[PDB]
Amino acid sequence: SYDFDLIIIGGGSGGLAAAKEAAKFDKKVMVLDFVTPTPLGTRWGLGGTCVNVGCIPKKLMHQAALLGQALKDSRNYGWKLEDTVKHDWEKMTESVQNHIGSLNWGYRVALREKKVVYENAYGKFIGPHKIMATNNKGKEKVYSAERFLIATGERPRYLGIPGDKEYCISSDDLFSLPYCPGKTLVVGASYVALECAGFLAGIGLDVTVMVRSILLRGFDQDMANKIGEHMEEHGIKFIRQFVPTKIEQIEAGTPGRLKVTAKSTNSEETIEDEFNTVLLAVGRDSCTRTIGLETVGVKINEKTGKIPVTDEEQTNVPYIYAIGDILEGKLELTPVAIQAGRLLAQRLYGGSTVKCDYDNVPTTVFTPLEYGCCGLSEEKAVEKFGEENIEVYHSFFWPLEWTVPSRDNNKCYAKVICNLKDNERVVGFHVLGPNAGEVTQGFAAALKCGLTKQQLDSTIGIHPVCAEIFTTLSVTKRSGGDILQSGCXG
Amino acid sequence: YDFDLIIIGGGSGGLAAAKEAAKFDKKVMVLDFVTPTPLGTRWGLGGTCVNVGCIPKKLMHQAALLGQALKDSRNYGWKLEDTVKHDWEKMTESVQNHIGSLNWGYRVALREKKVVYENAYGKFIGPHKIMATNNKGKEKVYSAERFLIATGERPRYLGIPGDKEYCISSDDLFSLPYCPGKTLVVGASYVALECAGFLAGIGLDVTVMVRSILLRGFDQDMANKIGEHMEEHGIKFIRQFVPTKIEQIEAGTPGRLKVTAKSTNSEETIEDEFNTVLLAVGRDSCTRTIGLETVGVKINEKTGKIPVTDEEQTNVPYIYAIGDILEGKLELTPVAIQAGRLLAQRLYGGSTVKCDYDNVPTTVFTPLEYGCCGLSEEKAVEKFGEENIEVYHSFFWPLEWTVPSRDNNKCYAKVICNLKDNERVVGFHVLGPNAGEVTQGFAAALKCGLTKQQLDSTIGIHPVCAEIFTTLSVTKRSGGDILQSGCXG
Ligand SMILES: Cc1cc2nc3c(=O)[nH]c(=O)nc-3n(C[C@H](O)[C@H](O)[C@H](O)COP(=O)(O)OP(=O)(O)OC[C@H]3O[C@@H](n4cnc5c(N)ncnc54)[C@H](O)[C@@H]3O)c2cc1C
Ligand SMILES: Cc1cc2nc3c(=O)[nH]c(=O)nc-3n(C[C@H](O)[C@H](O)[C@H](O)COP(=O)(O)OP(=O)(O)OC[C@H]3O[C@@H](n4cnc5c(N)ncnc54)[C@H](O)[C@@H]3O)c2cc1C
Repeated sequence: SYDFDLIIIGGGSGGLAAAKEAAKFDKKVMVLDFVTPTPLGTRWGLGGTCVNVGCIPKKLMHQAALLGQALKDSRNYGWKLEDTVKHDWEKMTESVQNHIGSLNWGYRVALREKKVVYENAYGKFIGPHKIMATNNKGKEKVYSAERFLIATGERPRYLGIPGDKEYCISSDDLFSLPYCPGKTLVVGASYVALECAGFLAGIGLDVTVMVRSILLRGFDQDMANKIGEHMEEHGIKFIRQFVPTKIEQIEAGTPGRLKVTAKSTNSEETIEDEFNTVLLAVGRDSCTRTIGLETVGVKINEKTGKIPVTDEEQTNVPYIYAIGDILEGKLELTPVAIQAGRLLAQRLYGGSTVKCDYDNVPTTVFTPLEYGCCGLSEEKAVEKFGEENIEVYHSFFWPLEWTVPSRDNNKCYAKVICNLKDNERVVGFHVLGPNAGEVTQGFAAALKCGLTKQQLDSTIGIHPVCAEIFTTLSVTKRSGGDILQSGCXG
Repeated sequence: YDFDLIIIGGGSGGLAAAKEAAKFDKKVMVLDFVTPTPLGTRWGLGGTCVNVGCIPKKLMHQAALLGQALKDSRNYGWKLEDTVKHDWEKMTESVQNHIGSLNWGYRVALREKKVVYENAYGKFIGPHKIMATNNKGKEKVYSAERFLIATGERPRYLGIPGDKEYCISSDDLFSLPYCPGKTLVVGASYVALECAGFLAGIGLDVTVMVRSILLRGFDQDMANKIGEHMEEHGIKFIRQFVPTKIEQIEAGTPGRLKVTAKSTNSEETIEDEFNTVLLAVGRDSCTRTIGLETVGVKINEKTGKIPVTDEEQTNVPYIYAIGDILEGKLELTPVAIQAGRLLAQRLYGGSTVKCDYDNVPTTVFTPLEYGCCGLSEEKAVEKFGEENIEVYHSFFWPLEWTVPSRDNNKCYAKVICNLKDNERVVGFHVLGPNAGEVTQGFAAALKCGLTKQQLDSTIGIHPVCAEIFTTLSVTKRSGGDILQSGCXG
């Protein structure tokens, strides 16, 4: 029998995690990674989406925006800054790439050290236990394995409209853009769309977001709106209820000049403006189509493209497994994939019975004002637990760090969502403020311990720190009490 | 009487209890008075945290950080010129401007909630009777059914000469009318290192004189790492020395002073000269001269603390004590607020809810910040028995530093687990940026008796410093390498 115990299709966050984990148990392991180029032909190394065109470059470019904010603040803390400092897109994306690059090389090294076989090729199933590896130039080799991990993730979706593929960029492209994007239209309004609009605007560019329906579908809608309001108040332009119909090159250039024409969601009306870059951040389809799943009979959701999967990450075909984003009804987040992948390797070759817990996974939208949250949204706790069974403690706050710069009072906002039928279990947690990620993490662990509101209250705050607001959340939404206004002192 | 309740001290605990008691419609009075420092410094309503503690300390910390932030911004593409300079006066001006609005916020808040504010020193004269010596000297005599002693502490000096007339405390630093210049900081707990940290961080020549160990009371390994970090980023350390005398070599703003220090064990002597000497060497409670004899409140004579029931009651049943002046408690603001707020609940609202002093999270705001909650490594060994303790720990590198390309493998996290208890995380520690924000949540997680296997089942947030705690697999006992790093493996 076979060439490897395990072949992982995809060298992503989930891929490399399972890969690197399976190696502790001394087994023949192979990773296939291959970066199918974007429309305008962009490439990148081992590491997957987070490393190359996701969290890593996105956070870094976020930080670049924050740091501009930081420079503005420094005046009032006594730093003799000259009047305005300017931003250099090239210098920035260069450092980002320099870090991405070392991550790429880090993983290629890490695989070698753990003795995993790396093959930079496209994996396509050809028959039971048999995969074809089409390498970069065209040559194919055929490999076999006892088990398989499908960990191929997704890629940005385009609109069904013309001009979009040849003239627009996706998340995949922005992060290595060889020129300042200039005036930008970002189309779509979930984490990627707003995050990107947020940092582009933050480094000084003229940015507009074109919203089809609601902001951040799926996330607590009140929080979403506050994020939107914040973004608008800090110089991001919003075009509400419009979809683009065509993108046409009015010039070539780096950046070019493009013309976007958009129809209304309900009226008949038409708008035209012209931008330097159009960012299409409008969802992502799974790479499950062209991996030759037919030839081994893995069932996939035909409509969505996701792979349904047992609570053990097993596909309908018993030797084949799926990990990460391509899974159905899961969270498409990196730490999830890593965990899932790492724990799957435990089960297979280490005899752990520990499953992957997909419940109450914390997330953070890295909008200019960051939004971190964990558990259920207000509407969903109402839906799940019955309206007047839900109690919501909430409040605004002002990071001490902003007082001296004297800006943005009463913009930061925290709330816990509590289940009255359950000892006020904090079944929902939300915070809109700086370092939202850091704040949330702890409480997510606290949620895994089934935290109750009265336990939260018995926990003493840390002062002066943003997260302490959660220790003293006394005003309920139901109670109607004023939460503004403020004061500071009372 | 005249009042249901008189709160002696308008501090964190004071104003908290005061503002809380007001909901229950009672005649309340706050006496606050700021007894001036040796060199005669004053401030408004709000207490230590507001005027000469957390508020101005964090702000000045932030100023330091922002300098770091400017340095970093170059590699993120900001066309900074080569070096930006700092202006002490412009800084301490903004800080005061904020402190000022806080003063004039609490004064309003008391008025709105209808509490009576009297800016006067409170001294007990007999049962249910207090004397209020106002600022100019006139006294009035008030009465109340109950009393809250909420007087907090003040910086202690060394028993040596020159120190009162030539040195500054925490109390003075935060309104210093001139750039402190080259500084010696004496002492090595939160105040000493925090201050040394931000002073150096805004560009000054800073030396810390350590008597024994760093941060006595806090996990000593973390303390040392804090020390190492501070030294690696340009803070000078004089280990095992106490100053014997401080003598003015000049008057000036800043002056020029000569510090002479003896060794902890050897006979040796050192001399240097600094512009400012910051004495951060403990604080004594203001329990002495509040006329406690005249109402017979027992105080620990040795320490000055007020022993108190699990309900913040002193031995005298109508008299209560809140916050820092309490014996065997934490001297932290949120604690005093909570204690005070909850005491007012019991008295006038019939809540039976006590104040939980267990596993109060704290944060040392040293340049590399240190947050922690629960037991230290030595104390969990001591309390729970050496080989019953398992420690999962690891270094990390905030993504934010990779581009500026600095300070890999400096940030460090550990949980302390009790093997006799399902690996209860009875100890939590993190050295890294935004430590405060990181810790808070986990403190709540500890109050829920978090176990290591629950921590593990919790998914991380990426890329975020705090996620390190979700994946702490290497044990200290196991001996595994935690350096080195990589990033990718
Ligand atoms: C702009 C952006 C920002 C994001 N921000 C965050 C964030 O802040 N925090 C967070 O937790 N998550 C974030 N995410 C989501 C995150 O990228 C994913 O959750 C994560 O990368 C998924 O890992 P994976 O292994 O499932 O898929 P991927 O990481 O995408 O791994 C799949 C890899 O395999 C390759 N491949 C595909 N088909 C084949 C094949 N047939 N043969 C060989 N190789 C193949 C792919 O090209 C890719 O390299 C972000 C995503 C984007 C796009
Ligand atoms: C430099 C420094 C940094 C600190 N940083 C932090 C931090 O980051 N986080 C944190 O949680 N804690 C911090 N603290 C500790 C914090 O200051 C205390 O925990 C908190 O202020 C105590 O509140 P309190 O009401 O107990 O005392 P205080 O706030 O001191 O209140 C006492 C008030 O009453 C006045 N008074 C005294 N005697 C009388 C009298 N007889 N009559 C009338 N008035 C009187 C005092 O002058 C003072 O105004 C810091 C302290 C210092 C010095």
